[PDB]
Amino acid sequence: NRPIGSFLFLGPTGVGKTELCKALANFMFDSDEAMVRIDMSEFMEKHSVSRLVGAPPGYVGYEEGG
Amino acid sequence: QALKKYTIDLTERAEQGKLDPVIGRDEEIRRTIQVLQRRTKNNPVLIGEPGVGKTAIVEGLAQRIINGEVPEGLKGRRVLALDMGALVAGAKYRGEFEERLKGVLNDLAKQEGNVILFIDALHTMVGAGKADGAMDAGNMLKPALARGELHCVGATTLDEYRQYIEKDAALERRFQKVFVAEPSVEDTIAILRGLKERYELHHHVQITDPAIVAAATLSHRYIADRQLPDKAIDLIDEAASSIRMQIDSPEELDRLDRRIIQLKLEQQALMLDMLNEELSDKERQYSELEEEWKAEKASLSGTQTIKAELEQAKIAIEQARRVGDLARMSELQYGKIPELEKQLEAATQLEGKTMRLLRNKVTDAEIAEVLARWTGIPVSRMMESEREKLLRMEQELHHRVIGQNEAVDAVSNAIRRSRAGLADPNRPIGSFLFLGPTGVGKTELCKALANFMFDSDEAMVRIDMSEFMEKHSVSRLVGAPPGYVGYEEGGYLTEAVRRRPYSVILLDAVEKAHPDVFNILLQVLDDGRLTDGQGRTVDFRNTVVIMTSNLGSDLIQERFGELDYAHMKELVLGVVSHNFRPEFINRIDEVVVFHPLGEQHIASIAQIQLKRLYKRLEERGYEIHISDEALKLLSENGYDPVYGARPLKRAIQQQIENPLAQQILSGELVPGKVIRLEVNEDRIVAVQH
Amino acid sequence: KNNPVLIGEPGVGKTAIVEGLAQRIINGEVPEGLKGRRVLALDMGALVAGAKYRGEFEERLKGVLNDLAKQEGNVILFIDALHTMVGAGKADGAMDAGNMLKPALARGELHCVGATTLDEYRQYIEKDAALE
Amino acid sequence: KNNPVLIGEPGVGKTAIVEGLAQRIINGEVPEGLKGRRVLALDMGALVAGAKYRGEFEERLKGVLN
Amino acid sequence: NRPIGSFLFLGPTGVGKTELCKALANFMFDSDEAMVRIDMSEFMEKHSVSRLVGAPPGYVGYEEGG
Amino acid sequence: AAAAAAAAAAAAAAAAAAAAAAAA
Ligand SMILES: Nc1ncnc2c1ncn2[C@@H]1O[C@H](COP(=O)(O)OP(=O)(O)OP(O)(O)=S)[C@@H](O)[C@H]1O
Ligand SMILES: Nc1ncnc2c1ncn2[C@@H]1O[C@H](COP(=O)(O)OP(=O)(O)OP(O)(O)=S)[C@@H](O)[C@H]1O
Ligand SMILES: Nc1ncnc2c1ncn2[C@@H]1O[C@H](COP(=O)(O)OP(=O)(O)OP(O)(O)=S)[C@@H](O)[C@H]1O
Ligand SMILES: Nc1ncnc2c1ncn2[C@@H]1O[C@H](COP(=O)(O)OP(=O)(O)OP(O)(O)=S)[C@@H](O)[C@H]1O
Ligand SMILES: Nc1ncnc2c1ncn2[C@@H]1O[C@H](COP(=O)(O)OP(=O)(O)OP(O)(O)=S)[C@@H](O)[C@H]1O
Ligand SMILES: Nc1ncnc2c1ncn2[C@@H]1O[C@H](COP(=O)(O)OP(=O)(O)OP(O)(O)=S)[C@@H](O)[C@H]1O
Repeated sequence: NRPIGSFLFLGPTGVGKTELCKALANFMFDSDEAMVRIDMSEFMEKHSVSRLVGAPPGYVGYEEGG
Repeated sequence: QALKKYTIDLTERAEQGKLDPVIGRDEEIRRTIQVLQRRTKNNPVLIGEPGVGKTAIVEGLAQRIINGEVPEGLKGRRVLALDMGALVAGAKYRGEFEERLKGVLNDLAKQEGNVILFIDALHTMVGAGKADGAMDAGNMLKPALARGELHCVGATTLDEYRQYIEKDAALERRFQKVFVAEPSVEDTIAILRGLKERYELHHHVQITDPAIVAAATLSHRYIADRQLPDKAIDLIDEAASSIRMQIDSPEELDRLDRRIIQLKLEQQALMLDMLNEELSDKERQYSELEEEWKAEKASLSGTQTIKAELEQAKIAIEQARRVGDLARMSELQYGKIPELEKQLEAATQLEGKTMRLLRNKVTDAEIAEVLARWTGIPVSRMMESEREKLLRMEQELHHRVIGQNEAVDAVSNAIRRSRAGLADPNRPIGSFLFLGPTGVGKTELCKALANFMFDSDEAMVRIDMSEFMEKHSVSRLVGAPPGYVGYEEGGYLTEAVRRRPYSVILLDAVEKAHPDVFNILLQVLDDGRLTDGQGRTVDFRNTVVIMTSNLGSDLIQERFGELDYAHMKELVLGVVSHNFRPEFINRIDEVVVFHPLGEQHIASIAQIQLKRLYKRLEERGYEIHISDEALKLLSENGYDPVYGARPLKRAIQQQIENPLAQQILSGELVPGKVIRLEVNEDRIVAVQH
Repeated sequence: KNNPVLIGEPGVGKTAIVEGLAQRIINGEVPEGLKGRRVLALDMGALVAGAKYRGEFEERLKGVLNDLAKQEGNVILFIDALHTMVGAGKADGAMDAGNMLKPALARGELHCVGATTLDEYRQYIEKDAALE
Repeated sequence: KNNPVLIGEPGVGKTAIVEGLAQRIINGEVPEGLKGRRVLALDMGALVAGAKYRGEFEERLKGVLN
Repeated sequence: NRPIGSFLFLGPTGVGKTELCKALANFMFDSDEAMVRIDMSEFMEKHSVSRLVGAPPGYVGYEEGG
Repeated sequence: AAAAAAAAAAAAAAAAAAAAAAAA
C-alpha cells in the first residue's frame, strides 16, 4: 500500500542530511544525480504545484507532463 | 520485391563494415535478443534518453549477427531498416501508401522470420502518412504486432514516446518497454577507445589515451545538455578536426607570408636598397619553415599510411575469422603486425623528435581548448600573458578600486581557485557576501570584475534585487510553472546562465528584498542546481555570485578603529545573524567588511573621475588641466564620513560642469586651449590661455 | 555531427558569417580540407509550396537528399531559419522535415549549416530534443 | 532594409498617410528615385482564402514574391 | 552611468513645485502632457510596486507591464 | 479515367493561459 520507508530529517544544516541522501544514491544507483533532488524553494507558493504534478489538460503544459 | 525498394540492409553494411564497434550492452543486447525470441509480440522498442547509442545498439545487434555471436535462432537472419519517407514518398494518388505497406508486410510474411524489421523513431509511425480517407499507419500493423507476424525493432526517445505513442495505450502495449540506462564514466572510456581507433582511421592523427579519459571527465562535468557518451565523442571529433586544420596550414607561415608579400610590394614600389636582401632572407626563412613543414607532413603521411595498412591487416584477420582459413591467421598476424607496429612507433618517436611548430597528437590541452571555445568556461591552460594578468589581478583592481584590501584579497583568491582547478565541482566558484557603508565599492568591485574578467563593464548578470519585497518575486528569476502565464519564455535568470555559464551574478542590495527570497540561493550555494518551471536544470558550478548589503553601517562607522579585523568580522557576523536566517550565510564562503574611506582614496577617486571627464571632453574636442590646489579644494569639498564617495561625485559635477558648460554654451570656448582649472577664490575658474 | 548552428541575439550577422565563409572558400583562403566546395541555400518555402498532395513534400525532400548523396560530400548546404525547418512540413499525421532529416544528419552524410535566433532556439528546438 | 513601419494609437489615418504619399508620387513631389513606382496594397488575410492544404498559403506568397 | 538629474524637492504647500516641473515640460516638450507623473500617494501600503514595475510572471499583469 | 489524391488539411489547436492572482 505504501512506499518503502519515508523520512523526515531534522537538525541544523550542514550536518550531512542532503549528503546522506546523496550517499544513498551513490550506493544504490551509482550517481549523486541519478536521484530526484527537488529543493523546495522552487515551491514557496501555491500555484507552482504544477511544476511537479503538472498542468491539467487543455493548455500549453500538456506536452511535458510533470 | 519491394523489400529491396524501401529498406536499408543493415547486414550488408555491417559486413561492409560501414558501422561502428559496439561495446558493453551485453545485458541489453541480451534482453533485446530475448524479446525478439518470443511467440507473440516480438517487438521491443528502445526507449532511450537521447543519444545514448540507440542506433548503436541496433547496429551492434546486426554486427553480432554478421559475426554470429548470438544464440542459434538468430544466426542467418536479416535486419532491414525502414525509411518511412520511402513508404510515404510516391503516394500522390490515394491509397498507394497502403499498397506499399501491405506489399512489404506480405513479403515479410514471404521471408518467414528471416528478416527482423527495424524502425527508428517509432513516434513518427503513429499517425504516419494519413488523411481523411486513410488507414493511418497504426491500424494496418497492430494485429500483426499482437500476433508476432512481424519483428519490429523500435528506437525512440522518451519524450517522444510519452507524447506520441501513449496517445493510444493499445499501440503502446503492443510493443515492449526496453529501457536503456545511462552509460557511466568507464562505459564512455571503453566506447571511446573503440571509436578512437575509428576516428584515427578517419582523421589521420594521433590520440593520447589520458587525454581521452580527461575528455570523458570534463564532458561529464561541463555540459548539462546532451547525455553520455555522445558529448565525449563530440569532444574527440572536434579536437581531432582542430588538430587537422592546424596541420593543414601554419600560423607563423601565414604571418611570414604576409611579411614577404609586403616586402615584395614595397620593393616593386621602389622600382641603398637592402630591402632586396631582407626579402631574400625572409623568403629563405619561410622556405626553411615550409620545407620542414612539408617533410614532417610527409612523415605523418607515411605514418598514417602504415597505420592504415595495420588496419587493413586487422580487416583481413577479421575476414579470416569469419571465413576460417587456418594458417592464414598466424601468417597474417606474425607477418603484418609486429614489424609495421614497431616502425609505426619509430616514425612516432621521429615525430616526437621533430615536431616544432607542428602538432600531431590529441592531448588534454586540445580538449580543453575545444571546450573553452565550445562553452566559455575558462578551463584551458594558461598563456603566460593570462597568468601574469591573473598576477596583475590586484593592481588592475586598484586601477578601479582604491583601498578595499580585504575584498581585493578574497576576490583575487576566488578567481585564482577558479583557474587553478582546485575549485569544488559541487559549489559555484565563490559565494560572496559584501558589507560596508553606502558607496565604498559594493557595486564597484563587481563592475570591476566584469571589466577585468570579461573586459566589459555592463556584462554581468545584474539581477538588481531591490524589487523583491514580495514573495511573488521568485518567479521572475525561476520562471513560471506550466499553463500559467510565463511558461513559454522562462525566467530572467535561467536564460542568463544557460546562455553563458561563466558569468558573475550580482544580487545587489540583498537585505531590501523579502526576507526569504533567499532560499533559491540555498539551492544555489549548496549545490549549484536550480531547476526552473519548464523542466530544465541549471548548473551553477561555473559562476561567481556576490551579494551586497549595508547592515553593519552603524557598527562600521562606530568601531572602525580600536578592533582587529577578526572581531569586526565576528561582530558583523552577529549582526547578520540578527538579520539573516542561519541556513543562509553558512552557505557563504566569505563575508568581508568594506572599510570606510580616507582622503587619499578620495583624491584618487576624484582623479579617476577627472580622467573619464577628460575622456568625455575629448570627443567634445576639449582638453583641460587642473590646479592641484583645486583638487585639494575638492578634497575639502568631497569629504564626509557619513556617505562615502557619492558626495564627491555630485560636488565635482556641480562645481566643475556648471561653470564649465555655463562657459561652453556661453559660446566661448575655442578648442585647443588646454583649460587650466585653476582656482577661483572659493570656486574653480576655467580659463582660456 | 557535421552541422554547426549559429546562435546569437539576432542582427549580429550570422548570415553574414556564412557568406564570409563562402567568400574565403571562393578566395581560396580557407584551409584545404573544404576547398572547391559548394555552398547552397535551402529554402523551406520552395519545398513546401506545391505539396498540397499527400507525401509529395517528402518526395521533394528525399530527391534533394539523394542529389546531395550524388554530389558525395562536395556541397555545404545552408539552411537559414533552422527553427523553421522544425515545423516545416509538420502536417496532420504526416512527416515533417525534421523526422526525415534526423537520420540523415547523424550519419555524417550531409553538412548542413545552421543559423537560428536564440529565442526561437528556445521556442522551437530545445523543446524538440532529438534535433537538438 | 527598405521597409519602415507606421506606429501609434489609431484614429490618426496612417492609411491616409500612405495615400498622400501615393498622391505626391502622382504629383511628383518626391525625389528622383521613386518617380514611376507602384504603390500597391495587400492584405495578409487576402491570402487566407483556402487555409487547409499544405503550402497553398506559401505558394501564394512565393508567387507574389516572384 | 547615473540618470541626469536627481532632485528631492523640499518646500511647503503650493510654492509651485508641480508647476515648476510642468513649466519644464512646457518648455521642453511644448505641453504638460509629456511627462511621467506617477502620483505617488496611492502607494501607502507596500505592495503596489507592481503598478510601476509590472507583475512577475505567473500572476496577472504579465502581458501588460507596469 | 481519372483517379484521386489525398490532401493535407492541416491546422493547430487553440490554447489557454491561466493566472494566479495572489491574496495578500
Ligand atoms: N557526516 C558527514 N560526512 C561528510 N560530509 C559531511 C557530513 N556532515 C556534514 N558534511 C558536510 O556538510 C555539508 C552537509 O551538506 P548537506 O547535507 O547539504 O547539509 P545538510 O545537512 O543537508 O543541511 P542543509 O539543508 O544542506 S544546511 C556538506 O558540505 C558536507 O560535505
Ligand atoms: N556502445 C556504443 N558503441 C559505439 N558507438 C556508440 C555507442 N554508444 C553510442 N555510440 C555513438 O553515439 C552515437 C549514437 O548514435 P545514435 O544511436 O543515432 O544516437 P541515438 O542514441 O540513437 O539517439 P538518436 O535516436 O539517434 S537522436 C553515435 O555517434 C554512436 O557511434
Ligand atoms: N574604491 C572605489 N574606487 C572608485 N570609485 C569608487 C570606489 N568605491 C566607491 N566608488 C564610487 O561609488 C559609486 C557607487 O557607490 P556604490 O558602491 O554603488 O554604492 P554601494 O557601495 O553599491 O552601496 P549601494 O549599492 O550604493 S547601497 C561609484 O560611482 C564609484 O565611483
Ligand atoms: N561581421 C560583419 N561584417 C560585415 N557586415 C556584417 C557583419 N555582421 C553583420 N553585418 C551586416 O549587418 C547585417 C546583418 O544582417 P543579417 O546577416 O541578416 O544579420 P542576422 O544576424 O542574420 O539577422 P537575423 O538574425 O538573420 S534576423 C547585414 O547587412 C550584414 O552585411
Ligand atoms: N491628412 C488627412 N486628410 C484627410 N483625411 C485624413 C487625414 N489624416 C487622417 N484622415 C482620415 O482619418 C481616417 C482615420 O484615420 P486612419 O489612418 O484610418 O486611422 P489609422 O490610425 O490609420 O488606423 P486605421 O486602421 O487606418 S482605421 C482616415 O481614413 C482618413 O479619412
Ligand atoms: N513662483 C511661482 N510661480 C508660479 N506659480 C506659483 C509660484 N509659487 C506658487 N505658485 C502656484 O502655487 C501652486 C502650486 O501648485 P502645486 O505645485 O501643485 O502645489 P505644490 O507645489 O505641490 O505644493 P504642495 O506642497 O504639494 S501642497 C500653483 O497654483 C502655482 O500656480
